[PDB]
Amino acid sequence: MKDFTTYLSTAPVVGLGWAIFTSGLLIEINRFFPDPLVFSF
Amino acid sequence: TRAGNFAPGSEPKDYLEGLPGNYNFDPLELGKEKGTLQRYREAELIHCRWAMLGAAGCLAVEVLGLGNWYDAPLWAVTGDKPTWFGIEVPFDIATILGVEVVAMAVAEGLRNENQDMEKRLYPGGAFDPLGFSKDPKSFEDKKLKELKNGRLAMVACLGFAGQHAATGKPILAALGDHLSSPFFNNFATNGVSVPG
Amino acid sequence: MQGNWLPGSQTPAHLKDLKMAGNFGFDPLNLGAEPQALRWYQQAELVHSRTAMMGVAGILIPGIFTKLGALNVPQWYEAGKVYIEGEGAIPFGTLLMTTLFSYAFVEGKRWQDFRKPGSQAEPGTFFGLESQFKGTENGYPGGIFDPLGYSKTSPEKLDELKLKEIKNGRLAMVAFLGFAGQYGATGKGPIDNLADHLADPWHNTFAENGISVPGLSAVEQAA
Amino acid sequence: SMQGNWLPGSQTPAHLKDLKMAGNFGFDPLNLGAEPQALRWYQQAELVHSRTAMMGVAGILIPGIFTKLGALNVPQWYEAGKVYIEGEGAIPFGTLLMTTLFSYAFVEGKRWQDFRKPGSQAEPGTFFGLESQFKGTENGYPGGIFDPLGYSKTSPEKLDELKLKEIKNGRLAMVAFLGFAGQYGATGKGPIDNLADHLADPWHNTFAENGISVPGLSAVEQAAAN
Amino acid sequence: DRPLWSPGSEPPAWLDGSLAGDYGFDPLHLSEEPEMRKWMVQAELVHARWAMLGVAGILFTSIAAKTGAPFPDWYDAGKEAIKTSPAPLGSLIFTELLLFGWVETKRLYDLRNPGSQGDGSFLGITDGLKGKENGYPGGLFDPMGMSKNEASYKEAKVKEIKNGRLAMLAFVGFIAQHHATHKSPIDNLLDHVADPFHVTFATNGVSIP
Amino acid sequence: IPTFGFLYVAGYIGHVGRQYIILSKEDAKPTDKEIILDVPLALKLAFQGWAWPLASIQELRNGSLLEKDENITVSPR
Ligand code: CLA
Ligand code: CLA
Ligand SMILES: CC(/C=C/C=C(C)/C=C/[C@@]12O[C@]1(C)C[C@@H](O)CC2(C)C)=C\C=C\C=C(C)\C=C\C=C(C)\C=C\[C@@]12O[C@]1(C)C[C@@H](O)CC2(C)C
Ligand SMILES: CC(/C=C/C=C(C)/C=C/[C@@]12O[C@]1(C)C[C@@H](O)CC2(C)C)=C\C=C\C=C(C)\C=C\C=C(C)\C=C\[C@@]12O[C@]1(C)C[C@@H](O)CC2(C)C
Repeated sequence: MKDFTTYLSTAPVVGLGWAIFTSGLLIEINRFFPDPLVFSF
Repeated sequence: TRAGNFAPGSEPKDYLEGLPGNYNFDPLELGKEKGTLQRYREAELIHCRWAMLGAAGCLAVEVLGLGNWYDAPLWAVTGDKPTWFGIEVPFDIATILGVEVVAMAVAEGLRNENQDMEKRLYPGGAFDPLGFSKDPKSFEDKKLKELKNGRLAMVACLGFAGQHAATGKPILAALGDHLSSPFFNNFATNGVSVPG
Repeated sequence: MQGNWLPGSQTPAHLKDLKMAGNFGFDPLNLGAEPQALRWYQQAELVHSRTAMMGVAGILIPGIFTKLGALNVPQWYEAGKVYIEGEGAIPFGTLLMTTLFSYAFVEGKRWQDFRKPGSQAEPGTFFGLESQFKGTENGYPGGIFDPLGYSKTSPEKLDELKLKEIKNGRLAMVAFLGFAGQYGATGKGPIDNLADHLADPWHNTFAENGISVPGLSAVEQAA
Repeated sequence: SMQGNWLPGSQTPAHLKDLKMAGNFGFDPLNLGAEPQALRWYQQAELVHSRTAMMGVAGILIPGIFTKLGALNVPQWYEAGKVYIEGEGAIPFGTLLMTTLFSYAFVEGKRWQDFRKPGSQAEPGTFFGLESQFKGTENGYPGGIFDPLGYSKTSPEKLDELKLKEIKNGRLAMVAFLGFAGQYGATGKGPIDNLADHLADPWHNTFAENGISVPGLSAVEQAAAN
Repeated sequence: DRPLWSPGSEPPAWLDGSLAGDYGFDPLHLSEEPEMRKWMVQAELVHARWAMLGVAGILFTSIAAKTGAPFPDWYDAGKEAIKTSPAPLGSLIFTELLLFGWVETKRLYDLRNPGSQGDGSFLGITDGLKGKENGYPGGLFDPMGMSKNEASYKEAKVKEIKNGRLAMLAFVGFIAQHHATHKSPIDNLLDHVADPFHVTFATNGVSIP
Repeated sequence: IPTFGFLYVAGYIGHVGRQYIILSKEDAKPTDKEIILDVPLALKLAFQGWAWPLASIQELRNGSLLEKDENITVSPR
């Protein structure tokens, strides 16, 4: 597991994990909530 | 000096020997340290004394036929004259609450600055004007009696709360129900105390 | 050791030199290799047998009196509904609450005595009468449970009494299992089934009824 | 020293282990109080956030409690600004905000200059001769005229007990005010009405039941009901 | 020296047989690091215990439904439970979330530092709430049990992990043949006993096109 | 309000990048740490960056945020 998780920790996988996390977060915000323009609570 | 066993053949604990009301009851090693044990003893004493006060308040209001204990604080909702022993005290609800909070705040303030572990259980002196505690045998006997009557007062107060949660009838009506129809009307026939 | 559950079978090593009434080497799964497990399972089998002995007594003797016509008592499988529907009926919730509370009080004493044998004789516990509640042997408390005094005899009579008790208890347990199976299969009481087997032995058979062995009736109609 | 722990089993920061503090529980996972007088500045920030939160919460509950008892007709805290301003004895909002800002700047200017140099406000002939008692004996604990009853000139073991009682009731009122704004934001009612609703009906009156705090959870309830 | 998951296989080096139910089945090389080995042991134990609890509850409810008592199916039981439950949805899940978060970070920081909660921080108990083994606590959670004896404790550990794995298999079987048959597991069992030669996983239409 | 909303997250990323750069530089062959990320320290710093402006202000006053140009590579003009 150590030998594989060392590869898992390199930049291309980090280039996915942050990308998947932030992308999916923005998809769920734009999905459950409609498209707004004003931050009036 | 054990007063009995809560279970016949119970495993004896190494801490419940020199305490009043000792039955080795503690099943889950609560208060294993002495510093927590003394605080737990003091807190159990305070709950038992307040339970005696509550049981007396809920019983003298009913053996004298002056109303129900749950119906007593309803005067703050409807807004009529409060009544204690048929005297009709004219104090406002805000006034009695405001004097109550400061009065027992000062009372528990003088209770809290004791700094003596033995003084946090039984004060003596000014709180013991009649003074039947001069001899140690009667002192230990009365300690045991106080703790036992307080424990049953505590479970009686919790029974009052549960019984009023289930049925609207008071303690005396519940006693009449058990004396009239014990098998046909009890806690099992409510349907809200137990499911099904 | 006396007899054998299966003559010629290999005996487990934990029952060869065991001193216990009714030991026949019946443990192919070796569930009682541990001595504490053996003690717990002995107590469990003892209480199961005792409750089954009351069960088959209350099933058979009122059934025999019904067959003789002395009493109008009903069958065991429908006795619950005819008591629930009666006018002097304690409610079912109250009944099982009372039963659970009383038997929990009994079985707490039983468990606390099983943990430490003879530890229930601590003075000033059960209002002074607990001094005879000490256990002489695991599963056999004695005391007020034997007031007439047949257990205060020679030991060679006592193990025979234990053997008779455990044998009639196992007979009662398998009889209650048979009662449940016969009610689930035929829908009648043990007295009716016994009368039918005595009158018509071949026609009143478990193989004739299709509940016990499904698919056997289709073979009979095919033949 | 160390008393209690905010999270048993968690790794305590090195700057919080042997530190003599009021109400220290090791609660600094972000290591913001690593530097020493940086923690002194944030100690004063915690003390001064809590002290105005104590007065703010007491100004919300005690008038709110007396409103429930019917002694006073004091309105709720969220609408109290519009109640006073629309009244016929109202100081204008611009005058009130300027007076509050001017008075606090003078007060917090003395508090600030006390922090940079401790005891610097005790210079003679500055505050008309009464500044001799304006010397802070401890950072965030000035004393002097602020303790006229002599309730701090006691045994040292009672002083940190009072300091621990101050920070504990201070933090408790401080999360209370966040609850007060959140409960007005979600339910639109005062804390007294919210407390009575939870006491009389606990299950149906919950922040999870209200859809404002947790959006979309009411749709889960509606989908499960259908 | 031990019965493996496949006879003649090579057991992993990190699986030396010192764990409960250590049959040496690990082709994906998980739990290789000792910290993750402990985390996998904890996760297997808690998933196993919850699988057994859920399977036992499902079986009890289905048996009670089959005997004539009014009980729901193992599926959509909560859907018809909430409409009669005094506790509504939302508050119930959040209450259980807060309480289980308390218990689970308590046991989590016990897993990170063994004996961390045995200092009396929680209501002044020291012997209780202290982990005896990797995924096995002590004090309050062993009221009468025989974990004091080492051999009986090891046998109970093996029995617990084997029953847990059997319960995981039971739960996946439950969801699979519920999606296959839309009936209770006890109903499926009675159908299998009634007609074993025809009623099976093959003649249900779905899952065999 | 979106101005301060973005700046909070923008300062969040800048702060956690700075702390990771500082932490990795006090380690043997720090160039490998940029291409071989470590998860527990980066995730710990990711969840310890909520108070980024509070860490930024205290480092600004005391010189840990900035660096005097006597150890800074400067152009030879
Ligand atoms: C039957 C499976 C089983 C087994 C063999 C064990 C065995 C063990 N567990 Mg474990 N446990 C289980 C299930 C089980 N557990 C479940 C489901 C939970 C979640 C509630 C736990 C929670 C748990 C904790 C929190 C701890 C243990 C500990 C222990 C050890 C104590 C030894 C002991 O007392 O024996 C246990 C003996 C049994 C459990 C047998 C009793 C089985 C009963 C009779 C089944 C009937 C009840 C059931 C609800 C009815 C089903 C009805 C159905 C037919 C419809 C031992 C390794 C302790 C430990 O390791 O400390 C060192 C410890 O701290 N376990
Ligand atoms: C977090 C690390 C970090 C930090 C604190 C800075 C800070 C700075 N950069 Mg630099 N930059 C970075 C990474 C970083 N940069 C990277 C990775 C690149 C390559 C794409 C650049 C390319 C770059 C250029 C070309 C310029 C700057 C400039 C600047 C300054 C303006 C502020 C700004 O937003 O620039 C804007 C920065 C960007 C547009 C780069 C965005 C790239 C992402 C956001 C960085 C990702 C870093 C990563 C998440 C950190 C790892 C986290 C850790 C937990 C693992 C400021 C001194 C400007 C300058 O000189 O001003 C004086 C300038 O002209 N930067
Ligand atoms: C203080 C108290 C009663 C107070 C009563 C008051 C103020 C009464 C006042 C009024 O009524 C009047 C007169 C009239 C009404 O019109 C108005 C009110 C105001 C209502 C009861 C405490 C009552 C307290 C109770 C019942 C406590 C029960 C605790 C249990 C069962 C715990 C069991 C344990 O076993 C565990 C689980 C773990 C083991 O280690 C050990 C332990 C800790 C023992
Ligand atoms: C099967 C399972 C996991 C299986 C994993 C496998 C085979 C993995 C295999 C490998 O990893 C190994 C071993 C080694 C690696 O080298 C290689 C691979 C190949 C990767 C988990 C089940 C896990 C199953 C669990 C935890 C079940 C829990 C059930 C609960 C809680 C029930 C709750 C209920 O709510 C319901 C659902 C409905 C209501 O009607 C009733 C109640 C009771 C309310």
